[PDB]
Amino acid sequence: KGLTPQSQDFSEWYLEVIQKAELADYGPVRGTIVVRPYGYAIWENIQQVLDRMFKETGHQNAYFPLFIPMSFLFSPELAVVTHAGGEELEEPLAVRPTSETVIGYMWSKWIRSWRDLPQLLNQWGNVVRWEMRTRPFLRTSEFLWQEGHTAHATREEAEEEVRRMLSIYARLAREYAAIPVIEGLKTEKEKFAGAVYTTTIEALMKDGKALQAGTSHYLGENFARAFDIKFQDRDLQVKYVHTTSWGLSWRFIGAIIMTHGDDRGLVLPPRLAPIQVVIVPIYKDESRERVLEAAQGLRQALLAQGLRVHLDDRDQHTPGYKFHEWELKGVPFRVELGPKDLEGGQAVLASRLGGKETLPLAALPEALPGKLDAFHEELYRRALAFREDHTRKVDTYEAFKEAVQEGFALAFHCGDKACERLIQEETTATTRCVPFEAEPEEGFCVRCGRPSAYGKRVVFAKAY
Amino acid sequence: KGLTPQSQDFSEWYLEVIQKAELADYGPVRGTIVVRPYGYAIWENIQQVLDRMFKETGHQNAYFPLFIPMSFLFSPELAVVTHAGGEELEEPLAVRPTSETVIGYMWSKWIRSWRDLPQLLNQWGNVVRWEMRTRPFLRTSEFLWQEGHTAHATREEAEEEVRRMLSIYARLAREYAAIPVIEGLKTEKEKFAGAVYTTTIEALMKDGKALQAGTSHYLGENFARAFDIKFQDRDLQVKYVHTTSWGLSWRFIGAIIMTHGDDRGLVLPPRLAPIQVVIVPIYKDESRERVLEAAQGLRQALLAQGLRVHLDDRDQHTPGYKFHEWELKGVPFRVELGPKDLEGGQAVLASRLGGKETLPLAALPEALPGKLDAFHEELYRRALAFREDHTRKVDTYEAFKEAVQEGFALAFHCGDKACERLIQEETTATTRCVPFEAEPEEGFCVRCGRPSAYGKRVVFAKAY
Ligand SMILES: [Zn+2]
Ligand SMILES: [Zn+2]
Repeated sequence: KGLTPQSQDFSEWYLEVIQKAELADYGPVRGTIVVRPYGYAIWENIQQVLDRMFKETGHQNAYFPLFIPMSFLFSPELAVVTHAGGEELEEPLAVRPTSETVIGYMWSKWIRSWRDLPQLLNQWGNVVRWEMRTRPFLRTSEFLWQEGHTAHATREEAEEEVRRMLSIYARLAREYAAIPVIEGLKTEKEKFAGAVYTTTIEALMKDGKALQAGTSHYLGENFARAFDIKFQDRDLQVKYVHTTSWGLSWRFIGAIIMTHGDDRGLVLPPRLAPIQVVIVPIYKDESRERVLEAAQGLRQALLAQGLRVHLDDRDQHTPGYKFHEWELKGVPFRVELGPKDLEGGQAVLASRLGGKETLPLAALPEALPGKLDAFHEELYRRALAFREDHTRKVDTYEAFKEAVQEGFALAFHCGDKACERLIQEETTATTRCVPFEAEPEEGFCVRCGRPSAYGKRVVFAKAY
Repeated sequence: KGLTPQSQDFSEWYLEVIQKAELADYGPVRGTIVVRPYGYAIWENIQQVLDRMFKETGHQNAYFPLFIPMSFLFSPELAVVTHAGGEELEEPLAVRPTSETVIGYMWSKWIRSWRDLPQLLNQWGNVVRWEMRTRPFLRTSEFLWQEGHTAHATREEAEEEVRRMLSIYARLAREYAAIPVIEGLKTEKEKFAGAVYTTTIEALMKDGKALQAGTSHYLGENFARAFDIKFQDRDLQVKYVHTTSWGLSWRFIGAIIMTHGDDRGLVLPPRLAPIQVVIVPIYKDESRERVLEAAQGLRQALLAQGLRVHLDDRDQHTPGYKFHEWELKGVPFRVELGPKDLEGGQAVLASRLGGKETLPLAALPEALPGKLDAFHEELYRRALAFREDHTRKVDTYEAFKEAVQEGFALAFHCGDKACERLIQEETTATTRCVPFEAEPEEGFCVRCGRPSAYGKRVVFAKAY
């Protein structure tokens, strides 16, 4: 049964492609998924890219415990261990929803003077925050992610870190996933309760809904006061540190799926694709030797170019099967190398985006790199256009209701939480972010008509 | 004050070095630890090396859920979740002690014919096996590791996979950690219960006790039958798959500490050491510019050589302090770069293995790589010498009791589980493995006297 078209039922389309492209599958325990190889490889590329960016910026990876003192934290989001070692634990243990509490404790003892700062920490791994609504890569009790935490001697240095990390996520989205995003502040209502403020990158999925792709919080001294994290400054005065926190999960994979995916399956951005180019040799007993030899030569030639190429010479499947599979899995480029074309020293180069062409094998190594970039460029261009066509300035609550039905709605807002929640209660739409950079404007709240706040229009939308 | 000497109290020396070298610290939960950046970096290196080796052999990474249905398995080793989402669960969940059961379940559905074979999976991550003791990188309820799982169409292909992965573990040990190991089979008593047989690599620590560094099991059809994992072969006949299993945890880090460490602290193998060379610039105000410029020049030159070099320009610590820290942390080489020697175009190269030599700065970059290799070779050589000195062939149960007090005891054994458990109850020593490459010998059980089995002497020792 072919893939349900996006125009017919996006939600179902989403669930089916994750299944058909073999990204994930449902685990025995309700609410849990099994991330398959192909899907995991996408997460690995995302991790490698972020890790380099984190490292170049001084952060270091560490590993805080999976089990957290219940005393240090009953709460619906927690999965609690009550039995272990063949007995009831006098002290039940919570599975970490995040490592912040343990981090705060360790920082309390590790940080003593300005010499101990900054503290630039990151951790890759799983966390658990119980969820009733199951949905692959979007909402699951357990998921993988990366959460960073930093401590600084001054406020300035911390706020700079906050933006530094958000820009890293924005770069990941733009330069690597070709996903357009808006950088800005969450409103008081939408921010993390414990942060002075929360910055975010908001993306628009092909179904017109918004998805938060990354977050970076400025915690001020809130976290430091809570865990008694202080240091002796150069002026001998004892002060609390200024901290930040930022995370990005495999929800990003969902963002990639719903941003570039089409009715034929996945379309992965070249710079995060586990396989940028797949070679599918076609032959018969007679032409086996010649074809595979040429297929392998091309494989090496592409590897030498630093490209992630895969030679699918599997005997357990037919060419028709392979082509269909690699299409579903969104491989940017496919190379059909058959006996006939091979005589002419050529092969067929197909683009997941559409179109094919016969070219000489020798020219392929030198051309693919530029083509991959072009492929990336096209994905971004198309995504930008979609966003443009699905973003609308609104001055009336009537036009607002129409706008949040198709995508982004740029509207004035009074800045009142109550007015903001009312809009959500009536339209289900939420404020996604007050962008850092946008046309400066002054007006009146799209809902209550009172003077507009923020000095610009706020981005609203129905969100994931 | 120094570290408790190894000969004074090995165990206390162990805990102290981990603490002092900042490999790990203690978390709020009695039993949970925190792996610091320097300690984590070692694991990251082990992971990269193993990952490359698994990848080149066709394996692929995946991610199975943390929680497993209790029905798939309260055994004291298990940590059980009975409360989640603010409510008490009807079906108690187990935190994975291994993903084997969920993998078996998924394979049951994914595997249908020969086209789905072979299955070559691996997973990096945490698992939990309750431990009352708490020794970082040796015995902890929660730990990180890698566990591989494969499904094959034939017994021959499965058994080959088993030895392929053991050899990979042996290569990591020998070629990367400079840790000598003995490859062999576990006895029936020591093998994994659900396995036809268990292979392993056994290392000897500096305290004369043996340590299982890694294992690879041939599960035959036991696993397939238990989880109903079968396939339609080319001959249209439905058959059970043959599976293998293999794992290696950061316990491997403890092996490194106890194999090469000394009274001065850690001694990291060059090929796994986060920092292979550390540059310590010594200077004054009038020579600060010249030195640092020379240091940075050497830094770059070494990086250009592909070496993991670190420049410790921290001006808040005396050169002595630095020398001590990098020695404690086991950095292979330390370059002392000062005013006087620099004028001569030279610097002092200090080896963690002992000794110094003044060499021309210009020749260093080209020489270090080869020196690191010799350093590695020396580490291995010493460990081999140690093993030879702590290994002894015994023909009497008297000589056996002496040998297993110092290290390895090469004795004949009848092969009876009963006799084997007796030797353990009487000496605490266990069989480590029946070595693959062991001189063929026939004799009589070192304890009961009955005719010897295995056609060779069995390795015995007190073990971790
Ligand atoms: Zn209003
Ligand atoms: Zn016996």
